[PDB]
Amino acid sequence: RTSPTFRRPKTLRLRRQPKYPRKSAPRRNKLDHYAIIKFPLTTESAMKKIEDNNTLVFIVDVKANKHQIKQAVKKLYDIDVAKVNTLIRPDGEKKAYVRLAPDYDALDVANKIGII
Amino acid sequence: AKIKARDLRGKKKEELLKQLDDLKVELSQLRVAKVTGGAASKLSKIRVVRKSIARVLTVINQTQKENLRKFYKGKKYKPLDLRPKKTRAMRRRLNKHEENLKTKKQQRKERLYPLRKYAVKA
RNA sequence: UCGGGUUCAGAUCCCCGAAUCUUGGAAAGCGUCGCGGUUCCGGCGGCGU
RNA sequence: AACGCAGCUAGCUGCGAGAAUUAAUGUGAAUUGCAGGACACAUUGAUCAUCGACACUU
Repeated sequence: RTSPTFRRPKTLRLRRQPKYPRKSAPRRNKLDHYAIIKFPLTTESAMKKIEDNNTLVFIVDVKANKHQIKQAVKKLYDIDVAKVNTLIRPDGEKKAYVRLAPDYDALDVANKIGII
Repeated sequence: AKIKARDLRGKKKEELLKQLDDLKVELSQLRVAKVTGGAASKLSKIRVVRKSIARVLTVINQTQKENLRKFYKGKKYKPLDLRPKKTRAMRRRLNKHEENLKTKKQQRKERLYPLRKYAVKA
């Protein structure tokens, strides 16, 4: 003993091996891509963005982050996303500005939803 | 054309998700019709299509459970949601076996002196 | 992380361009002088800085 | 306790992202303000009630 202080010795710690799972089955993912996108938006100011900025406007779930929004729109409408800008409306809904890649165009795509 | 619960029960798991997926897809399209100009006939379809989501999702959730029930039917330990719920207090009481447990002293007592039926003339 | 544009309402957040004395830079912007168009052209030029 | 959920919906009420309800059983042609949707009513089903299955955001 070269030190005057006594420290608690480190002992073995076993990883928990439950005899049974406390939850019978994994909880289902209740916030999916269809939950990510609520509906597209059609206001007058919105239309300017699809034409001049190659950007789509969407009302999304308030709990979705920018990464979650980007993946959902890609697999929902088979397009590529450059960047997404989000804000929380005064009414409490989250609005997302999703800008498509330059190779895709928002005009023909927004026809496919039927919004444009 | 009308989704009904009992015909979906015997249907296999894989296409149930396939049945779930498109119904979600039509539901998304109906929401697109709402924000734009929407026909009244179209605006009637959200409620029915929403209930089919519940109807289908109820099936899988109902379908998923009993396999876990029969999987754990004979096992010593069950998941907490598969055990009987009842009431918190009623789960703490002694099981029917213990409340019938009786000591050696009493067993000698009841066999030696059983309660008898009798009548008194008057 | 700045410059210039952009809305009826947002800009160091949107778009463009640059990043983390000269290159940037004149192409921009700003003054004036004109030509097109009249809910379309959000299109053109001339000088000067 | 909060926040959301109705085709048109603020409150009350009901409900919980399956959100003015899912399943099942009983019942048996409606709900209703408007429209739409329904509706062989067993080759089995609107509404309501019951409620034991499932689900139940912070």
